[PDB]
Amino acid sequence: NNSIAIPTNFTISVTTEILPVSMTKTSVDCTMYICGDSTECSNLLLQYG
Amino acid sequence: QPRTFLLKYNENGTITDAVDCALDPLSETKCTLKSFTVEKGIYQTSNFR
Repeated sequence: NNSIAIPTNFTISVTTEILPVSMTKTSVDCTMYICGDSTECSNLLLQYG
Repeated sequence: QPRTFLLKYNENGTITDAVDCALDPLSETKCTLKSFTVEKGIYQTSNFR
């Protein structure tokens, strides 16, 4: 309680943060992935809501 | 021709309006959104093949 450390020198330093904001705007068409131009499939696909 | 329409029924059960979902991109947005009202902007509505 009777001794204090006081700065005698300092450094002004710059650090770097890499902080993601966004990602790649993908899209997959579900019908295409599953059935493509398959007729029976495209129709049955509906029955799954 | 056996085309897809968005049908809107009134209280009686009579169709009072409809969108021909194969007519023009704007009509396609309305059938995608299930509304005869769209907001100002851009919508993804289909992936053509």
